[PDB]
Parts: sequence; C-alpha cells; structure tokens
Amino acid sequence: TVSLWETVQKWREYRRQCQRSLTEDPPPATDLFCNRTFDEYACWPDGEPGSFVNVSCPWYLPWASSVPQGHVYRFCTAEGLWLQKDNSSLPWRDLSECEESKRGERSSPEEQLLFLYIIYTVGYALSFSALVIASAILLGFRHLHCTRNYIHLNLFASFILRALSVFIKDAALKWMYSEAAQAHQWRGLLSYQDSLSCRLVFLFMQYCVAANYYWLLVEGVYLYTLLAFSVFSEQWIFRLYVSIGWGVPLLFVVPWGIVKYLYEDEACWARNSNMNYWLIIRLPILFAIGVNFLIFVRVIAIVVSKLKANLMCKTDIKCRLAKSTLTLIALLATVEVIFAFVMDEHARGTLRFIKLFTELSFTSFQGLMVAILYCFANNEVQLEFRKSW
Amino acid sequence: XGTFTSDX
Ligand SMILES: *[C@@H]1O[C@H](CO)[C@@H](O[C@@H]2O[C@H](CO)[C@@H](O)[C@H](O)[C@H]2NC(C)=O)[C@H](O)[C@H]1NC(C)=O
Ligand SMILES: CCCCCCCCS[C@@H]1O[C@@H](CO)[C@@H](O)[C@@H](O)[C@H]1O
Ligand SMILES: CCCCCCCCS[C@@H]1O[C@H](CO)[C@@H](O)[C@H](O)[C@H]1O
Ligand SMILES: CCCCCCCCS[C@@H]1O[C@H](CO)[C@@H](O)[C@H](O)[C@H]1O
Ligand SMILES: *[C@@H]1O[C@H](CO)[C@@H](O)[C@@H](O)[C@H]1NC(C)=O
Repeated sequence: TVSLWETVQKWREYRRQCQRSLTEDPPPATDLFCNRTFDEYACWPDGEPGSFVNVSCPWYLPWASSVPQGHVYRFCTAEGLWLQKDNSSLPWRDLSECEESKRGERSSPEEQLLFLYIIYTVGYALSFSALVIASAILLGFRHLHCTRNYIHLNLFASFILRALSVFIKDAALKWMYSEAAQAHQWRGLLSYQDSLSCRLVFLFMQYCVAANYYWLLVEGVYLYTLLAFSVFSEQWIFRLYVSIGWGVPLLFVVPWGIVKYLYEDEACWARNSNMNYWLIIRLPILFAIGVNFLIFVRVIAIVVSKLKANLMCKTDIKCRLAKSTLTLIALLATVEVIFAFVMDEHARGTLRFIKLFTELSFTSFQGLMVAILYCFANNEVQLEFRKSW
Repeated sequence: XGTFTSDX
C-alpha cells in the first residue's frame, strides 16, 4: 500500500528528473511548435504541429503499474500553441486510461496501523467515558472536595483532552485518505494542506499529549511529596503544579510549532523529518516519563521500608495490585520509552510494531485505569456512593 | 500518536 507521503516523495523525484529532461532535450527541428511544459501531472515534450504527443501515465501514481499500457496524450496545435478549450482556460489533456486514479484503493496506509487504530480508539473511547463519569462524580460531591481530588480531576481533564485531540487527529487523517480529499488529480487535499486547520489540530494534539505526560509527572511528584515528606502540603505547591502540567508542555511545544512552520511547513506537521525537531517534543516527554518512573520506583522503596512488619489479607490484595501497576508501567513502559530514543532512529520492523502496540494500548487504556483507580475503586468513594445510592 | 501519524 503506497502511502500519501511516499506518493509525494516519488512525485517530487519525478519533478526533478522531469525538469532535467526539460532542460536537456534538444530543441525541435523547426520553430513551428508548441512548447514542452511540466503541468504538474506529466512532462510534456515538444510536439509536431497537428500531431498527438504521448507520455506514459506518470509513474509516481501508486497504481501506475496496473495500467502500464495506458498513456496520457496532448495535442500540439497547428498554430504552435498547446491545445486548450476556449472553456477550461487550461490546456486539454486526456487522462482516461489512468482515470482509475480517482477511485482506486492503491493509495492506502499500511494495514497494521489500521489494526492498531481500532485498539487505541476503543481505549480512548472507554477511557473518555469513564473519565467523564468519574470526573463528574468527584466534581459533583461537596463532601469529596479534596485537594488531591482536584489534582486527580486535573489529570482526568488532561486524559479527556488527550482523547479528544486524538479523535480530531483520526478525523483529519481519515479525511486525508477519503475519496473526496483524494480527488482525481487531487487538489482539495492540497488546499487543505495550505489551511491553518491542517496544522493547528496536530499542534493541539501535541499539546494534549505533552500535557498528559507532564500531568502524570505531577501525579508522581505529588505522591512522593505525600509519602516521603508525610506533610499536608499547601497551595503554593498546588499553584506550582498548575503552572507545570499545563505550562511546561506549552514551553517546549510552542517551539516545535515555530520550527514546524520554518521548516516542514509543507508536511502539515503530521509526517516529520529532521529527527532533532521531533526530539524537540519527545525529548522533554522522555524526561517526564523517566523522572515519573524514578519517583515511582522510589515510592516503591518507601513502601518496602515502611510496611515491613505488617501483612494483612488486604495487604495481599492491594500489594499485588501494586505489582500489577509496576509490571504494567514500571517494568514495561519505561523500557520501551527509554529505548525509544534509539528505537525510532533505527531498529525498525516487527519490533516497531510491537513497540507501537504496547505504547498505544498502554497510554490509550491508562485513562480508564486512572478513572477506575482514582475514583471507582477508591474506598471512600464506594462508601460515599452507598451512603445515598 | 505523533510517531504513528508519520507512517500513516
Ligand atoms: C498518442 O497517444 C494515443 C494513444 O494513447 C494515439 O492517439 C490515437 O491515434 C488515433 C489515430 O491514429 C486516434 O484516432 C485515436 O483517438 C487515438 N487513441 C485514443 C485512445 O485516443 C497516438 O497515436 C499517440 N501518438 C503517437 C505519436 O504515438
Ligand atoms: C455481599 C457482600 C458484599 C460486600 C462488599 C464489600 C467490599 C470489599 S472492599 C475491597 O477491598 C478494598 C481495599 O482497598 C477495596 O479495594 C475495594 O474496592 C474492595 O476490593
Ligand atoms: C485475497 C487476498 C488478500 C491479501 C492480503 C494481503 C495482506 C498484506 S500483509 C502486510 O502487508 C504490508 C505491506 O505494506 C506489510 O508492511 C506488512 O508487514 C504485512 O503484514
Ligand atoms: C515478523 C513478521 C514478518 C512477516 C510479515 C509481517 C510483519 C510486518 S513488519 C512491518 O513492516 C513495515 C514495513 O515493511 C514496518 O513499517 C513496520 O514497522 C513493521 O512492523
Ligand atoms: C517557450 O517559448 C519561448 C518563446 O517565446 C522560449 O523563449 C522558451 O521560453 C520556451 N520555453 C523553454 C523552457 O525554453
């Protein structure tokens, strides 16, 4: 399956070689001739007056190989002008042997990414719903208005905004492969590429993602403050957390958009080359991931030190649940993320597929895991729910 | 999301 971006790359190479032919082919035998031209769909050579000119359908089409016997043609008119209709104001061409271009299926993404799409979409759907319910529950009860509950409420808003931004991304990319945007000799998709809407949605996604990871970092730092300090921490730290979880991701996400116009503005900030520019966003995100993991492990050390004597059946339950969250996030997530600094520069393949599988399924279902963990499974929320019911 | 979009 030939992807859009790969089609653009091949087309650009077609244009390079094509312009080179335009420059190097010798001029025609006589000045009675219409001029060779590249019309962005084919390189037309000079034409004898009153004759047909043929070129193969341009090979950058994803399906050019299915109609190799087809050709596209122009007519060089007898007045030495290219034939054009008084109407279309643009020169006539016949693309019919290559018209399956409008309705063919060859320009599709790799099916494996479509396999991951249903998974992470379902995970952000259930996470979005349960986070909406749980956020309504913690927000709704005046007796539950804890400071830590407001922190978890901010984490819920971060996961929800993340699921929304990923939904708008899936709508945009789904439209990019739709038959309407993939018009015959598609141009409306290019007009969408020039739009601010093409890039602003993806930048908004980048902010929701970096804000989600930084909010997980605020969650880990808050747990370490409640446990290592054992203090009833105040509002100055809370004002700091509000500045951090929405502020820092803005702080390194804005430059990524500035560079995204200054270079790769033709990419609609979707596909990205120049790996350092992509490190501009992911590298701080890798920092938040690794630091949140290290605070996680340190909290595990604190619980290993402080509960050393007590063992009850509830400790057998919740302690095993801590083994579940460790084996899910500590044992696996940080391995793929810390190695990911090397895993996208190289080491692609089925290993890349397993990497996207574990990371996508993880962060997709982590919002549901946080909704059930910080709300529905909380004991005080259960007894308080049974107080009225 | 950001990485997956590329190959997509
Ligand atoms: C240019 O391409 C087309 C074939 O794709 C040729 O045009 C055909 O020529 C006949 C006359 O000999 C026309 O009546 C037909 O209408 C054309 N075919 C089609 C399908 O339109 C033409 O011969 C080619 N020119 C050269 C120099 O090879
Ligand atoms: C018919 C009788 C039914 C009675 C139900 C009582 C609930 C058991 S509390 C159990 O342990 C807690 C430890 O924190 C929490 O984890 C809870 O979510 C739950 O798992
Ligand atoms: C009735 C005939 C049905 C044929 C189905 C074809 C399945 C394609 S497999 C898939 O193709 C991709 C190519 O882009 C590769 O990248 C992947 O590694 C590979 O898993
Ligand atoms: C291990 C299975 C080998 C037989 C075929 C099925 C697996 C396909 S690998 C797949 O190929 C793509 C490019 O070709 C890459 O973009 C992906 O990252 C990678 O996951
Ligand atoms: C088109 O014709 C003009 C004659 O007016 C000639 O000067 C060239 O510009 C020619 N096009 C190219 C690419 O040489």
